Amino acid sequence: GPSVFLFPPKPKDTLMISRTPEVTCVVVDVSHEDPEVKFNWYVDGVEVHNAKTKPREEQYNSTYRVVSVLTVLHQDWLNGKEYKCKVSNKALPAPIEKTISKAKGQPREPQVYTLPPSRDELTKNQVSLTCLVKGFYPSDIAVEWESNGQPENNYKTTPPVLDSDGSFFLYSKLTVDKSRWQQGNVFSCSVMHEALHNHYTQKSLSLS
Amino acid sequence: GGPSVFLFPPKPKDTLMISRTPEVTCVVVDVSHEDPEVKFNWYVDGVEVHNAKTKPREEQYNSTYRVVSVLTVLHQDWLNGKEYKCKVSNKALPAPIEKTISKAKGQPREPQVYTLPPSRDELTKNQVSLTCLVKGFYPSDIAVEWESNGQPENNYKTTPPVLDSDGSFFLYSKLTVDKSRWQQGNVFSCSVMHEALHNHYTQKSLSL
Amino acid sequence: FNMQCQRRFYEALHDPNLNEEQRNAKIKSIRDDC
Amino acid sequence: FNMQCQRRFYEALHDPNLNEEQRNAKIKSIRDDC
Ligand SMILES: *[C@@H]1O[C@H](CO[C@H]2O[C@@H](C)[C@@H](O)[C@@H](O)[C@@H]2O)[C@@H](O[C@@H]2O[C@H](CO)[C@@H](O[C@@H]3O[C@H](CO[C@H]4O[C@H](CO)[C@@H](O)[C@H](O)[C@@H]4O[C@@H]4O[C@H](CO)[C@@H](O)[C@H](O)[C@H]4NC(C)=O)[C@@H](O)[C@H](O[C@H]4O[C@H](CO)[C@@H](O)[C@H](O)[C@@H]4O[C@@H]4O[C@H](CO)[C@@H](O)[C@H](O)[C@H]4NC(C)=O)[C@@H]3O)[C@H](O)[C@H]2NC(C)=O)[C@H](O)[C@H]1NC(C)=O
Ligand SMILES: *[C@@H]1O[C@H](CO[C@H]2O[C@@H](C)[C@@H](O)[C@@H](O)[C@@H]2O)[C@@H](O[C@@H]2O[C@H](CO)[C@@H](O[C@@H]3O[C@H](CO[C@H]4O[C@H](CO)[C@@H](O)[C@H](O)[C@@H]4O[C@@H]4O[C@H](CO)[C@@H](O)[C@H](O)[C@H]4NC(C)=O)[C@@H](O)[C@H](O[C@H]4O[C@H](CO)[C@@H](O)[C@H](O)[C@@H]4O[C@H]4O[C@H](CO)[C@@H](O)[C@H](O)[C@H]4NC(C)=O)[C@@H]3O)[C@H](O)[C@H]2NC(C)=O)[C@H](O)[C@H]1NC(C)=O
Repeated sequence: GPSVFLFPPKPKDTLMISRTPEVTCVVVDVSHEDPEVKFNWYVDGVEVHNAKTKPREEQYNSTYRVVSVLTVLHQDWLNGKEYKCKVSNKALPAPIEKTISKAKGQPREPQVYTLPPSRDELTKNQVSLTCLVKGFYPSDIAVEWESNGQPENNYKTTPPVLDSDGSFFLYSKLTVDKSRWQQGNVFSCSVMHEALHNHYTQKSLSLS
Repeated sequence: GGPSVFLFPPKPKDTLMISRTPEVTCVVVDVSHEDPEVKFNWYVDGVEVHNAKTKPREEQYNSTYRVVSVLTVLHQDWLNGKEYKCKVSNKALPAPIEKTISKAKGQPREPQVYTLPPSRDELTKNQVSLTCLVKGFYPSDIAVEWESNGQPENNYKTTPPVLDSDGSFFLYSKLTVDKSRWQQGNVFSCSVMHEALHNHYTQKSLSL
Repeated sequence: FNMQCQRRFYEALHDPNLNEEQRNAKIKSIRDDC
Repeated sequence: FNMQCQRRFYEALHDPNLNEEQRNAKIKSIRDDC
């Protein structure tokens, strides 16, 4: 019958007390003639009823989609609490159950290293500014770039990759105009992680 | 229920080297323990071919079956966009299952290869990272390797290709080395294999 | 973001003197006036 | 690997003077002899 997918909070939300982290439960393949869907939430077994369920949406493919959203406590996710979503639909022999938590393991502090363009790339109109972030655990992280107190949005970051020592690493690439670089402008790569003091760190990069 | 099929493309390094043997693999799983008779049919751009090599089904640990058939292909055929279709017939199927695959369509683009040395802040470590940024290539099929003194270096981890903002892909390969090997002037090379490269190959050296 | 909010939150989150109920209560306080 | 083979294979592969069957043949030979 219908299928269920449970999603974890955005890394940035669990780290900033200003933000609101949530776990999302999505139900797909709900029948028109068996459309009644019910969600049940539990945090480490204890059921909670603060979840907010969104109005189904008839999918362009002639099926359905229902979503419930359970707002969660930063510390709870960060401390390993398990979230289970239970979906009951008449088209199921028995209700479907999905659970999720933060990866298990001792957190490892990420090390941030900024690297200037390759000489060979200076022959171009645009150059790549690199931020390598390695040795962090778990894989949940957020990387951004700024400059002159303002954000730089012309960057792409790779997904985290499992290193040989059980930690993860990734690279973020900020592309800028050679002139903006050669003009000594300063760029910073900031990182947000659980194992970072105050969940934050920065590393600057400029010419010399 | 019923058996399912997955069709796999050849390895980038295989379709690029005439020394290697590229191949498309058709894997069938969840093959019924009672009706395990599975029959493959292969077509290249519509026309059937009979040189595939089918392996003897393997009893899974999850009490189901697994049947694999392997079709060797011509490097040119794959690179030239030929289409490969595996057709699977099993009693437990109303009709046979068909799956097709071929190279990604689109204007090839030459990858720019740039080597980056360890960041100053890392030299405080016992091990440093040698980075190789490979950008602007298309399609995303590519293979990166490291070497030193005419010998392969294997303590490296490459990130999957990421879609750049201009339509091309980029990735980073990270080779970890003992600082002494580095600081001792040893020469390391990042070698890349892509179809848009002359001779499907290029290298870029890195040293102190 | 209030760097004051992030510091207090972080401290409360790691304060060994607070048990779960205590931490939760302190963090809620930080959150509410953040 | 042998860089000589790679060079001939790549060359055959992109030689405009060769037609599908001609290219295949040449590459097969490059393949069979190395
Ligand atoms: C009718 O139409 C529906 C609408 O589909 C639309 O999507 C597009 C792509 C196209 O299909 C169009 O038709 C429509 O526009 C269909 O719904 C889809 O149904 C499929 C299943 O058939 C669902 O597939 C799963 O997808 C998730 C990823 O979902 C996220 O990312 C999507 C894009 O990346 C995005 O569209 C989704 O919204 C969702 O986004 C996330 O949303 C949350 C909150 O909403 C946010 O917090 C996130 O930030 C956001 N992320 C992103 C990115 O935006 C994928 O993860 C699932 O993979 C698992 O399950 C597969 C089997 O289903 C399995 O093959 C995979 O290997 C994988 O398995 C998991 O592996 C891990 C290990 O890593 C194990 O630990 C787990 O145990 C294991 N999980 C399980 C369950 O076993 C999966 O592919 C799809 O999400 C859904 N789309 C929408 C929208 O709801 C519907 O199928 C169709 N029906 C029919 C009959 O045609
Ligand atoms: C009974 O046991 C069987 C064996 O189980 C094995 O797996 C272990 C985890 C254990 O369970 C153990 O028992 C045993 O080792 C199960 O078989 C499995 O069945 C599932 C499907 O039910 C198959 O999933 C597909 O996986 C594909 C990727 O497979 C490769 O990678 C995995 C590891 O990541 C590896 O294990 C596989 O063998 C395979 O490895 C590749 O093999 C190649 C050939 O040798 C080789 O060249 C490669 O190098 C090698 N690669 C790697 C990385 O190792 C996915 O591609 C499939 O995903 C597609 O489909 C799902 C839905 O099925 C979609 O959700 C998903 O999006 C995805 O693609 C869709 O979207 C893309 C766009 O991105 C589009 O192109 C696609 O067209 C589209 N696909 C579809 C179908 O729409 C699958 O997840 C799994 O391969 C198979 N495992 C094996 C070993 O055969 C049985 O399931 C189980 N039965 C029951 C009832 O439990």
